[PDB]
Amino acid sequence: PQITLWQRPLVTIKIGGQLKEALLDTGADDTVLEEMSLPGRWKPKMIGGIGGFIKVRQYDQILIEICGHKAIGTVLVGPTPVNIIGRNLLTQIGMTLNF
Amino acid sequence: PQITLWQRPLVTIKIGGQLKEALLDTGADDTVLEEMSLPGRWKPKMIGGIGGFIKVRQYDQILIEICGHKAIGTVLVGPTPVNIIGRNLLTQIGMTLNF
Ligand SMILES: COc1ccc(S(=O)(=O)N(CC(C)C)C[C@@H](O)[C@H](Cc2ccccc2)NC(=O)O[C@H]2CO[C@H]3OCC[C@H]32)cc1
Repeated sequence: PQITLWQRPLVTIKIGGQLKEALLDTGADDTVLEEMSLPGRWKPKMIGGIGGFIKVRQYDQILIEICGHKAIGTVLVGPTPVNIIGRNLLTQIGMTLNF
Repeated sequence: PQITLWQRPLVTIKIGGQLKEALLDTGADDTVLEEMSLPGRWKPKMIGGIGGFIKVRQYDQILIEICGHKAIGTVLVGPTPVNIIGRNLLTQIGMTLNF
């Protein structure tokens, strides 16, 4: 389907048994979610944007359900003001920008 | 046209008669550009990003071309890691997300 941009493109994702509201963000290289528990090993990382940098934990190979698809990707967990779905996951579900 | 997301959706924009590279950002409500000179008066605006809040200069009804499409709208100028084209202008050029 087609998703208009008059409003923030929000979607409900399923991850780690939890439901979260997230933003389909083409400007985000990676997916960044608010503090939560995830299985497996992680590496500390620093990501920057408007306002500066925030420290996050990088988890790889995480299963995420979004827009009916079941995708695998890296998830960065940290003090982000909003849950963001980055390009690393958007590509997996075949999402593109059209005009 | 269609733009995939395997790489950053960087496009050429034209503002003030000069070409610049900007990021098509669906996760951004507004368009924020790096320091530059724009005509007329500006109003103050506070925007919050991933690392916190920053002060930006708000210019209205500014002529700006994105991917060759002409738009006239609000442009914010301030300390941003990269030029970002937000939904306020993405909607003016008929940009949508599809999957
Ligand atoms: C490495 O992985 C990364 C993932 C995400 C980011 S990032 O979040 O700083 N970024 C990138 C953008 C600032 C270039 C995504 C932007 O679209 C970012 C996502 C976001 C962050 C906080 C709150 C709302 C929305 N949008 C953003 O900064 O938008 C600015 C400009 O318009 C306003 O909308 C609300 C916030 C304001 C950085 C790195």
